[PDB]
Amino acid sequence: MSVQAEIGILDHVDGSSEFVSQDTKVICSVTGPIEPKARQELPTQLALEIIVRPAKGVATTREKVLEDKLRAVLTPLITRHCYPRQLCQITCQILESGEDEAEFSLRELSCCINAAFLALVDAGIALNSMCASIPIAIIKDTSDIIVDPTAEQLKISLSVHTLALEFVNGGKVVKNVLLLDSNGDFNEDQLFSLLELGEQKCQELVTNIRRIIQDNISPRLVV
Amino acid sequence: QDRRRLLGPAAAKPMAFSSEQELSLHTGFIENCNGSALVEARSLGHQTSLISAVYGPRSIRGSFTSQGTISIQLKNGLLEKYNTNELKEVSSFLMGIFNSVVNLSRYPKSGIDIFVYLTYDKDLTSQISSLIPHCITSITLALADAGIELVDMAGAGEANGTVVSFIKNGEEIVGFWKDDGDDEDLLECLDRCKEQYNRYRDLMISCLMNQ
Amino acid sequence: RLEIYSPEGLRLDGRRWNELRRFESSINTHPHAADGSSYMEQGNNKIITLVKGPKEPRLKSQMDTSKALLNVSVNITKFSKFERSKSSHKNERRVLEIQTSLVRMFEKNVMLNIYPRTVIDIEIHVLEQDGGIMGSLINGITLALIDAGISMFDYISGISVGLYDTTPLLDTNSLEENAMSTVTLGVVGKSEKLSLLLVEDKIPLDRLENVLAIGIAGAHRVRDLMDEELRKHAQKRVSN
Amino acid sequence: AKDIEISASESKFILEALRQNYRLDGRSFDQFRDVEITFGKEFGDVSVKMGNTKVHCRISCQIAQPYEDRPFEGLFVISTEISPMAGSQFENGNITGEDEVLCSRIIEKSVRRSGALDVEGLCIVAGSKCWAVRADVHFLDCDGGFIDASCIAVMAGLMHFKKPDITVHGEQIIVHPVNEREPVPLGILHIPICVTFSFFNPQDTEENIKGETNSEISIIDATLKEELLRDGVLTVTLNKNREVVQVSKAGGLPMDALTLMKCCHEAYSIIEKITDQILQLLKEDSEKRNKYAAMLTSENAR
Amino acid sequence: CLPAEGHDWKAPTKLDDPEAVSKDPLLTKRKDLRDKLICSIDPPGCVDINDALHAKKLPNGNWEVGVHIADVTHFVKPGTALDAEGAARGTSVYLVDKRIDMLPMLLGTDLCSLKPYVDRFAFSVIWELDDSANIVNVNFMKSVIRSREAFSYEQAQLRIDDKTQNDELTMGMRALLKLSVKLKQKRLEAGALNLASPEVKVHMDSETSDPNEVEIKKLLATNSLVEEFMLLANISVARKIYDAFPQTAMLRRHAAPPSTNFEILNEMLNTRKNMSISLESSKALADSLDRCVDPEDPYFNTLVRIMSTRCMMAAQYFYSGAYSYPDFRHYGLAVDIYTHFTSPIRRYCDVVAHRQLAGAIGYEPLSLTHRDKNKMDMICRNINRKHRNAQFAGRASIEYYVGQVMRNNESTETGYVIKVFNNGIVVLVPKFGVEGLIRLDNLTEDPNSAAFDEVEYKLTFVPTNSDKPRDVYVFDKVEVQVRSVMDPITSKRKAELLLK
Repeated sequence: MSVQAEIGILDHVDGSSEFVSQDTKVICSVTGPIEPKARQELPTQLALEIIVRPAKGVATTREKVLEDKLRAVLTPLITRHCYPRQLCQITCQILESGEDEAEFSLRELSCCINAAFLALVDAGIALNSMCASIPIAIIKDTSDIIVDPTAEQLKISLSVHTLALEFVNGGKVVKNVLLLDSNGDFNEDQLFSLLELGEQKCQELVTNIRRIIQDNISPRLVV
Repeated sequence: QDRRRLLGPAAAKPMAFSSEQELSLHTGFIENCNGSALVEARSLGHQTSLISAVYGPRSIRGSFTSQGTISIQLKNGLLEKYNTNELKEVSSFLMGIFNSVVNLSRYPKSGIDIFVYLTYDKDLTSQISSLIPHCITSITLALADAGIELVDMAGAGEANGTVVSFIKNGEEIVGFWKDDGDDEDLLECLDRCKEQYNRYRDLMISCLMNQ
Repeated sequence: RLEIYSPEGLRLDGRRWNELRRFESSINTHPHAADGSSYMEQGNNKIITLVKGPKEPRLKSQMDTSKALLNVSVNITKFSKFERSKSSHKNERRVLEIQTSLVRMFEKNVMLNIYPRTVIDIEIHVLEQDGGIMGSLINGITLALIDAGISMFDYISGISVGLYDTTPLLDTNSLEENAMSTVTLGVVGKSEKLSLLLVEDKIPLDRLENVLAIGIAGAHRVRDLMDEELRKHAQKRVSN
Repeated sequence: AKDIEISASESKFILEALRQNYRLDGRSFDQFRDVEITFGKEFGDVSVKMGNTKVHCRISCQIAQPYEDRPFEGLFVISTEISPMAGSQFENGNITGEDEVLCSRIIEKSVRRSGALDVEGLCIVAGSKCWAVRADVHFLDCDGGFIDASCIAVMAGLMHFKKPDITVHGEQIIVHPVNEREPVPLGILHIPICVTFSFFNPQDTEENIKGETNSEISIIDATLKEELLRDGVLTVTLNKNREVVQVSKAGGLPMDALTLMKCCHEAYSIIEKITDQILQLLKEDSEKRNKYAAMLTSENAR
Repeated sequence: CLPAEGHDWKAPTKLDDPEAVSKDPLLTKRKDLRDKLICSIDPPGCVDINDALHAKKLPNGNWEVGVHIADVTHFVKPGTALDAEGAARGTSVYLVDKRIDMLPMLLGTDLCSLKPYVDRFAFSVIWELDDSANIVNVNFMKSVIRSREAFSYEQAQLRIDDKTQNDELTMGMRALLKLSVKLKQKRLEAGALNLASPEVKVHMDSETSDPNEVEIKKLLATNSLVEEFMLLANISVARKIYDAFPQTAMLRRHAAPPSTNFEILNEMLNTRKNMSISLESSKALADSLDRCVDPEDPYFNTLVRIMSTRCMMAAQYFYSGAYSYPDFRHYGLAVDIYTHFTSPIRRYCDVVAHRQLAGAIGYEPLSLTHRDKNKMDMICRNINRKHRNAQFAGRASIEYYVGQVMRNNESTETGYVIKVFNNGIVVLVPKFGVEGLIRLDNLTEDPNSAAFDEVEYKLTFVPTNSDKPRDVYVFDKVEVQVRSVMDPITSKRKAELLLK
């Protein structure tokens, strides 16, 4: 396989999703809009308090760096002014990484971002645009780009890159780039190659997630 | 490791091992702080630099308090190693001096956050006794720069591991410390430290006079 | 290593198979700054309890219209073992576990209903343990609360049984604890209804009745000392 | 943390449903929900679902220093840290943590104190090197059933789990990859499975305590609303050999020894059933992992 | 790296078949031979087919024998995962009812097995013998064969006793039995004791990797028939590889007895019965063991023969990187150059030697592994060790099971005392081949009636269920049983080897 996504699986929470990308498997919940804690009351804004918890061992400093990365992306995805003075806690539990957690975060991160989008779709919280994120590596053997890499391919990386882009006017016009985190050595001609490919490979992923939400929503909402 | 901070490999262990002074003052040199001071002391023995920063008056509302309070953090140097408890003692010492010197009645619901950074102490040749003049010089400057009320400038000498702090031109004592000095030093030390206090008094006044 | 029992009915303390340990107690060990207090000896388990309060807390969140808030703090110092405790224990699961057990249990024994907008703090300081300590802590609480004038339904009395296959040995020490499976039990009042049964070890289910039945007798035996101790004290302070 | 506010009418209603001898789920008081065990695509990933209650366990091992008191054993540490995917009354690791401790402690009392995982054999080098086995139990959905589900998640997790084949020479441990040589499964001494009896009073405490009547509603395998609403609990844990591994009873409704032991006896039938279910599910997933391993057997007849 | 066909595979008829010349392109160098009748000469109820053999007559008055060894070199290549696995195990270990395969089950017992009625690849060593049994020439090639019937030793034996099947397989087998007794006489002539006898064979290391038995028994003159043809095929190979490369050639030997074991063995025979054996030469051993006979005990020859083979040094696989040609001695096979290739299925060494032989004739290139010292030497050491442990283990496995059966029948059987200690005796039970220590302690009424003379090798104790003293001599008959007796350190019984 490639990717699979389901929504609605969890029943006690306002919205939820299960994102699986090959070996990598992230299950997500959005809870809220709910009653703010006083330290997480913000005046005009919805608050975000994101938690990433790894499968193996217990969450550390790493997951805060991930939280920041997630929080960056999610702040213009969720309509902040939609709820003033309410909190939303997004709790992302990793059921399998299937890689090495300290070393590579490429698949882990991309998966969380997508499960967060879906969960928020199920939740009903306003979403301006479609977001997905794809993982891109470069392997040293050919000294070239391999899109959507497996666990083996990640080991033999010299460098690794995630991109996330905001999708409007048919979910197919790139509005903006909400992330481009390019770690390891790159020079510019690769990097604009990673955008280019990146564009088209994202838009496929957007098609697939788009399709999934319609099919799963449609027997629920009927007329 | 830990959930609040990265501590690397945990079965890993440290490496095993193999007026006579000039105080020159500075203030108002870094910003995000209501006032700051810098004290560097050079002596034959050891050279040292101490940074201080004072934050607030801050409001501490949701409770009414009789008067304000002072809270002292000492932070372990990056080239000096001390037990946490000693830093507590010295924090406690300095608080009780400052309690007596800072006037606290113009400020209801107040907490003041004082930070003492004991950054560099280096020997070319206890130890914690010796840097007490320098801590007291630093912090006073900082309270003055910020606009925090004070009875008199606070300042002290160190004669023979004995520290005596005075205010009012040597007339009143606001604290006394003796730790591993010799029995019956009292007259030598008080005479010797008065000299020291009068000497650093005016230095602080002249730092405050360039602004 | 070592005998735990013999057909001749001895131990290496020299107790009998339904004999109790040394039970010594005295009440009012802090009668100048604690509302009730009691000292509990069972063996060498040396337990002091203080009850401080009933008092209102000065935090609104700890105020409760429907009943008092109850706090039980189990403090275990660094000299309860034979050696110096290297570890922090006042921030350990084992101790929070005892806390969560004593509080939920005494919360129903004590009437907190008749003390609304109150907080009670039970403060339990261990000075030594030599095992049989989990039943000994219950007993010290029970004498503290009755001294403090804090109403109750009954006395809970803690007692331990170690089963040496089919041979149940009432009361325990360090050897007994570390060399077989121990049961710990509590009964409330002279009832057969058990408040607390705690088992950390494989006890067979087929023999489950044999260890509890001797323990519910064994419990009654502890409870009459508690009354005797208390009425000898109450008679003293009503003569004067 | 923020808790669920139910009505007085709810409280009345659920008691009356027990009194008149039904349940909300259409269950019996003695009926346990079907647990389904979904073994991963990796060793020691187990998804454990009982109806809506969804829990996971992932097992990890690492090379670790023994402790000072007994350096001839290894380490079992149970994280039953909980994040809000079941409510908001559990948040941010520990924030109250009463339930964390109790579930963690009972699972330790079951697997390490009594034995249900070998610990002697966790020493690679005594007093130097050992395995540390970490069970991280993460609930994703809860509908009561908390201890029961967590336990099954710990033991299926451990049984499916496997650890690097190691060779020692001196104190140097050559750690061998899990494609290089086949990883070794853990030692299992017993199968603890819990059954949590949630006790509800039809009277009030005062009439209960010096009464002797038994008319107490005994139910297992509570719902979320039931978990909150229970006046008392007995958590009893047995293995499939007629021995009680651990008992946690400490607060709630008192009970005669006969009634407690009744409970134990009921649970003893129910745990063979779960144990059985677990056995045959493990087998059929194992058959698919064994499908060419059967071909390449080195234990063959002469 | 195990081939996907391997449960349905048949080998080609043509070497101009499409698929065939894409699978193996080295195939043009692999001779078609499948049209000449071959038959296999194997164990009754064989555990696998390791070999096939034929003999045919040329009208020009030569007899041509081909040793058709299983080919593992088309399916496994060096440095593969399968190879690496195969190297790790190093031997195939036979036990009492477990066989512990060196290669997977279907690779070893189906594919590389030379099944009847199925076309299969082999490496042919084909060599011509004159009637007086001297090698006229010898060919090394790769091949394609079929075997048409796989015979058991018994069937092969009965086909020798028929005279009215006068097909190639019958005539073949009769001439093979005729040639074989000459070839064996050459080895004895040069200087060797019998090793072909069943009794000797079981207490020594295997030449083909043959299983050690449940109960040791006379085996057939057909078992003896196939030993010699393999021996000389191994010898033909030895010389070739030495030519191919002389410093990294894979080799095997055993060596002469040390002085002290031999000196002490003789000393016991000397004092006991004034019989003596020699350490001059392996010829002088053969002559001296021949001359040591008694009809007082009729197993006397057999027994000294066994003892001599234990004191003789165990087989060591090695390389010619650190030994010179005069150092390749054998002290019972009477050769100065040797290898083992018999069955690359069972034994790793045989696969090393195989690849070197395939590279010798240019079928492959010589691989780097087999043409430098140190890559050869590390492996030689490992596999050498693995074979000893295996052989010891196969004997240990027999021993404890014969302890079961001896106890189950509740039998008492004729053994011979081989060693006599001051508080025990070692008894050799040679109707099953097992050896065990009888602890005197468990077989005495009092430890202080044990009278031992060390210069004469003779024990005396007073038994339990006698009231009189019983002498036990070294090298004499004793009636030994396995029987339950009470434990001294437990409160129960255990079955111990004991005398009446």
